[PDB]
Amino acid sequence: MSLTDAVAHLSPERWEEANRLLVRKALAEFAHERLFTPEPADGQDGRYVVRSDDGLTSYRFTAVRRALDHWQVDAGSITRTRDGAELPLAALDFFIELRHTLGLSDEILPVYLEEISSTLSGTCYKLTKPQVTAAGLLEGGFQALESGMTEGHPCFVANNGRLGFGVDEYLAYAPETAHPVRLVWLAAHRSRAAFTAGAGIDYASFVRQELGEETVERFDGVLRGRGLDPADYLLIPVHPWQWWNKLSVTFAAEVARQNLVCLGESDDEYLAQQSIRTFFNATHPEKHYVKTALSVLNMGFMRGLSAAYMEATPAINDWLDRLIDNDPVLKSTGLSIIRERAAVGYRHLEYEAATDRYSPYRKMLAALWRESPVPALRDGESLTTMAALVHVDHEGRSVAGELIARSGLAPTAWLRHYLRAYYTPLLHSFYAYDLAFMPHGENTILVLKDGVVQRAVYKDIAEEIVVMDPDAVLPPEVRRVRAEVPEDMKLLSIFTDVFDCFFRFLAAGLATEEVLAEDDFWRTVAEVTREYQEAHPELDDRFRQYDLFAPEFALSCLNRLQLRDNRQMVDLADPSAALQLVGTLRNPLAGL
Amino acid sequence: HMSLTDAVAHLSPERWEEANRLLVRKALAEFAHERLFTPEPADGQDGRYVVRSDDGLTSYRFTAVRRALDHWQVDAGSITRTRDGAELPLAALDFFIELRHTLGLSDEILPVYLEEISSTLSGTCYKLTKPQVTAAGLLEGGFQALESGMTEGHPCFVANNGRLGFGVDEYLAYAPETAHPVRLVWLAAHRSRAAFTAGAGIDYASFVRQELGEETVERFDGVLRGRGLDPADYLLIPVHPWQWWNKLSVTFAAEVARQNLVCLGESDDEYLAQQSIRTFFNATHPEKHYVKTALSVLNMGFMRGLSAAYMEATPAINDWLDRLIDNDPVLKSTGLSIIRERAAVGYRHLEYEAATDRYSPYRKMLAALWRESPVPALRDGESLTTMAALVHVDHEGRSVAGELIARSGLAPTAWLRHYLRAYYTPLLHSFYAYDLAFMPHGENTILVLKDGVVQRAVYKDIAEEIVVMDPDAVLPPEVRRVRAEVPEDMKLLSIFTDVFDCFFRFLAAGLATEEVLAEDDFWRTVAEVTREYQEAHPELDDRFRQYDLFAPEFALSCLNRLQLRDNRQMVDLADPSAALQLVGTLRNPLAGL
Ligand SMILES: NCCCCCN(O)C(=O)CCC(=O)NS(=O)(=O)OC[C@H]1O[C@@H](n2cnc3c(N)ncnc32)[C@H](O)[C@@H]1O
Ligand SMILES: NCCCCCN(O)C(=O)CCC(=O)NS(=O)(=O)OC[C@H]1O[C@@H](n2cnc3c(N)ncnc32)[C@H](O)[C@@H]1O
Ligand SMILES: [Mg+2]
Ligand SMILES: [Mg+2]
Repeated sequence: MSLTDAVAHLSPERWEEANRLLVRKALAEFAHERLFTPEPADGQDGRYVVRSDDGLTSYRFTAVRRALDHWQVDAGSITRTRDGAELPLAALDFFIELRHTLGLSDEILPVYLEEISSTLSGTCYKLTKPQVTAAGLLEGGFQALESGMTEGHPCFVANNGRLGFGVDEYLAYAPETAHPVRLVWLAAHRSRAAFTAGAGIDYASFVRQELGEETVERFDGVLRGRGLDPADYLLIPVHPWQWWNKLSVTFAAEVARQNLVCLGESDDEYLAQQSIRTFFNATHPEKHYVKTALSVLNMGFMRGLSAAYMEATPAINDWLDRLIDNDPVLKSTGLSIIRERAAVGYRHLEYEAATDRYSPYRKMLAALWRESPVPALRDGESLTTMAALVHVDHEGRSVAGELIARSGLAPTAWLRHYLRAYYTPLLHSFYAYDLAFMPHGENTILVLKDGVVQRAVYKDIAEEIVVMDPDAVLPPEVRRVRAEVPEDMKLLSIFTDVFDCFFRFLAAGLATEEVLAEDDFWRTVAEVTREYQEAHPELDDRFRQYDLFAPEFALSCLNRLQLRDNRQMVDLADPSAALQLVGTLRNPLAGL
Repeated sequence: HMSLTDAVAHLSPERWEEANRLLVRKALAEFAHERLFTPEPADGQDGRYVVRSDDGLTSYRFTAVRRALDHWQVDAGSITRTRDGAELPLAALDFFIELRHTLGLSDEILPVYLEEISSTLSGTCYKLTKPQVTAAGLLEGGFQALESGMTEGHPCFVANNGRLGFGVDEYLAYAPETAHPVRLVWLAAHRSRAAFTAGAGIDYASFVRQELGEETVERFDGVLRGRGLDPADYLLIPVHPWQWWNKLSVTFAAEVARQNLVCLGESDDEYLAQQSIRTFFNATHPEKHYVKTALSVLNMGFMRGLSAAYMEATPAINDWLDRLIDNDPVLKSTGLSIIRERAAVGYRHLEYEAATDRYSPYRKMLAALWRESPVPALRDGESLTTMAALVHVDHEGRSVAGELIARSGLAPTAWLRHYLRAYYTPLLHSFYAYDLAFMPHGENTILVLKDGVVQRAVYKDIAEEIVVMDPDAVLPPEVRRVRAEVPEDMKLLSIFTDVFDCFFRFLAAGLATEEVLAEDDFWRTVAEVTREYQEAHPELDDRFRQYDLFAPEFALSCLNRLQLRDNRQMVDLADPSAALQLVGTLRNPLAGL
C-alpha cells in the first residue's frame, strides 16, 4: 500500500550486495562465453583481471577454474580500479564500460540496463526475506522451495527482469514474494475463442471440477443478465497484470462488443511459479496449474502464450504420455510428464490482420491447464523443482548437499539415483526417438523420498519439445514439433542443456561444498551413460554417430543470444540459426 | 481501488458503437482535408460522397457540407460501410486496416496506432457515461468544469487521446476527463544529480514553503534525518504517481537504493490533471502553482516526458518574454500575459546519459516545473476558460462560443473582434515585430471572460514551444537556444497553419453550422482586424509585404500525416521544419477581403 514500504527493500547495503553478486556472475559467465579472457594476474596465482572497453577501468578478482570452462569467481575478491583508485561495484557502470566488448547495441543497452536494474531490485527484495537453510526449505515443502529459490536461470545474467511490472506489481506477482494471486476470469465468445480438450476431458465437467458448480452458475448468471447465452462463451483465466494493463485497453473493442466479458476473480488463491506466468493452486494443490499469457519481458522473450498453438497442445501431451507408458525403458526410469490437459485460445481477427505470424500481438490471450504432481505422491514422497539442487543457502549448504546428507548414501550412489531418474530418459529420448526437451531446473520436478530422487517429472512440453527428424512418423496433431537440425548440432540438446547449462553448476557446487569432487561427478555421469548404452546394442550405430564421449563439443553461448536480441533471443522459425558457437569445450566424459 | 467490472463498465456495445461512428466521421473529415483520400460523389447524388478501401471492394458513403480551407463537415449519422453488396458495422479498427496503405501505416506502426485508436475510443466511451452538461452549464461550473468537460481533444488529430501506458485503472485515476483528484509523489533528490532553477525573484527555501507549508517541509526533512541524511544535500521533485510506480521506482532503482532519490510520500493538496495530462492544477489551493511532471506515456505523436537538461533555461526564457511583453505597448494594449514557468527541477541520470544520445526518452523521465496560476489576477466578474472551449459543442448543438455570444448581447462580429484583439493580434505583432512564433492552439491558450466577452488572453507552455525565427537575433545567453532557421516560404505558416487551418477552420465552420455567424462574416472580421493592426504600424510595411497574409493561397500543412509516418516522434526537435508534409495549397479566405 505505502509509497515508502514498496521500495523499503531498496537500501544501500542490500543494493551493494546485489551488485557484487551480479558482477561476480557477469565475470564468471562472460568469461565462460569467451566474451572476454581474464588475463592471469600481477603476480598472484589464482588472481585475474578484466578491463573495460577503453582499458582504464580494471576488475580484478580471484577465481577457481573447473570443468567445462567454469569460473567460480569469489564475490568478496572483486575490486573495481581506475587511476589506481578503488571505485564502488556498480553493475550498470560495468555494462556501459563493456558495451562494445559485449554485443550491446545503442538500441538494446538502455533496455538491458532496465533488466539489470530490475534483477538487482529482486535480489534486494530476496535479501529482506527471512534466512532459510536448505533443511528449512525442505521442511517448508514444495512451494517453500519454489518461492525460496533465489538465483533463477544460472547462465543468464539478466535473468529476472520481469519488465512491465511496476514496483507494486513486482511485490504482488513475483514468485519469490509468494503473495497469493486471484486470477481474472473472462467469458470469451465462441466466434473468437476455442477450447481444446486432452483425452478424457469434457469442457462442461472440466470447468465444474476446476471452478465449482456454484461459480460456474454465478458466471452463467452474469452472462444471462447481460442478455448473453452462456452456451456461446468459454472461460479464459487471465493474469491480473495482463487484464488491467493490456487486455482492458488493447482489447477494448472485444470487451465493449461483449466478445469478452469480465466475470471477476477466482475464489481459489494461486501462487506464481518460477516461470512467473504459471500458477499453482494454493487453496487446492490437487487442481490444475494455470498457465497464462503475460506480456512481460523476461530473459530473452516476451512471456505471452500463442492462441494458435493451443489447438494442438493437449494432443502433443497425450502422444508423449502414451509414448512413455508404452516404452519399458522410460517406464523403468519412472519418468512422467504432468500433462497440459486443456487449453483455450482467443483469435483477435483485427490484430492478426495487422501483424504477421511471429507478432507478440497474437500471444496476448490464451491459457492452458496442467496436471498437478501432488495427488500422485505416495507415502513419504515430496516434490522439489530441480533448480533446488543448485540453490545454495546462507550457510553455504546446497539443497543437493542436504539431500545427500539426509539420505545416508555415498554421494555417487545418491547422484546415480538422480541421473537415472532425470538424465537417462533424455538419452533414450534422443537415441530412440530423436526427441529433445528444454530440461533445465525450472522445467523439471523431482520426487524425493528418504532424501533420494525416486523419479523425475517433466513439464512445459508442447512449447518446447522437438523431434529432430523431419520425416518422422507421427500423428498429424504432433507433426509440427518436427524440425531439421544440423547433424553436428543434434547432440547439443544433451551437451548444452544438460552438461554445460546445469551439470556444470551442480558439479562445481558439490566440489566447492566438499561433498563430491568433480572427477567423481563426471565419472558417475559416464557410468550412467554407459549403463544405458550397453543395455541397447541395437542402437550402437546411433551411439557412434552421436558420440557422447567425443573429446570436445561446441561451446554454445547463452548470454550472447540475449545480448544480441533481448526481445527475442531465438527465431522460432529457425532456432538453430540464432545459436552462437564460439570454439569448443573439453568434454568431461572423454576418456571415461 | 475499485471493482474489476466497474472499471470497464463504460465499455458497452452502445457507447462503443457511438464512439466508432464519431471517430470514423473525424477520420473521413480530417483525412479528406489532408488529401490522404479524395472523396468522390457517389451515383451523382448531391452531397453524397464515397471513400473506398485500399482494394476498392469496401465503400464508405457519407454526406458532407464543404466549407472554407477544404473543411469537410461529415455528418456522423450518414456514414455507411458497404462491401460485397451488404452493409457492415462501422469499426474504426477495420477502417484503418482496410486503408493501411492509403494512409501510409507501415507494418511496424499499424498495431501500435490501433492501440492508440482503441484507447481514444475507450475514452470517448467513458466521456459518454458522464452527466450531460450544456455550454451554459459548463460556464456555470467554472474553470475546471470546462477543463474536464472538454471532449474532442485536438481537433485535427484522429488518434489524439491515446495516453498509451495507462491501464484501465490508471486511466480512471489520471485522465483529465475523469477529474479525479491526484496526490503528487514527492522525491528528495541529491544535489550531486539534481538542479533547482529559479526564475526572477524565487528563493528555493521560501518557494517550497509557500507551495507546501512549513509543516510538510519539516516533515520531509524529518524523513531524511530519520534515514541519517542531511536535508541541506537534497532538493524536492514532484512526480506523477504513474511515473513513480511504473518507471522511476524500477528504471531508477539504483538511484533510490543508493539514496540519491528518497521517496518522501504524498502531497496534502489535491491536484487535477489538465488537458495535457501531465500538468496539474491545484484544486485545494487554486492560487498555487500548476505542477508540470514527466510522464513517459505516448500521446498524440510524442512521449510526454520532460527534459531535465532543458529545465536550466526554462524560467529565464519566461522571464525574458514576460519583460518583452511588459515593455511593448502594442502587446500591453491587447492585454496579453503569460503564466510564467517560475521554477524548475531536473535530475541528471549520469549512467543513462552515458548510455544514450541527447534525444533519448531515458533523459526525459525525471523533471518538473511550477507555473503561475492565472486565478489571483482575476478582477471582479472575470472567469477563466481554455480556448478549446470555443470549439466545444454540447449535446444540444450549442458551442461555448455560441453561448458566450448570446450572453454578451453583442453582435457576433463585435464579440469576435474582442476575441481577435485579445488572442490573434498579439500573434501578428509577435511574428512581424519579433520573428516570434508560439504553439497557440486551444490547449495552450486561456481566455479571460467578463459579461460573456473575451477581455484578454493568457498564453502558457512557453519555453518548450516558442521559436525566434532569426538565428542572428540578439538575446540573453539562456534564450539563444530558441532561435531557429525556418525557410522563408514557411515562416508565415506559424499563422496560416497553427491559427487558420488548425483552429479558425473549426471555429468558423462551427459558428456557421450553429447559425450564429456566416463564414464570410467571420473571415471578413479577421481580415478587418488584420488591416487594423497593419495600418496602425507602417514602420513594418516592408515585412507586411514580405510575409503577405493576404496571398491568394498558402501551403496545406498536414498534421495527421506526421503522426501516421512516426507516431512516437512526429517531428525531430533539431529540425522541426523537416518533418512537415506540405501537400498542395489552400485558398486563403483573406484573399478577397
Ligand atoms: N536448445 C536450447 C539451447 C539454449 C537456447 C537459449 N534459450 O532459448 C533458453 O535457454 C530458453 C530459456 C527459457 O525461457 N526457458 S522457459 O521457456 O521454460 O522459461 C522459464 C522461465 O522461468 C525463469 N526461471 C526462473 N528460475 C529458473 C531456473 N532456475 N532455471 C531456468 N529458468 C528459470 C526463466 O527466466 C523463464 O522466465
Ligand atoms: N508550426 C507547427 C506545425 C504543426 C506541427 C504538428 N505538431 O507537432 C503538433 O501539433 C504538436 C501539438 C502538441 O503536442 N502541443 S502540446 O505540446 O502543447 O501538447 C498538448 C497536449 O494536450 C492534448 N490536448 C488535449 N486537448 C487539446 C486541444 N484542444 N488542442 C491541443 N491539444 C490538446 C494533446 O493531445 C497533447 O497531449
Ligand atoms: Mg518453462
Ligand atoms: Mg501544451
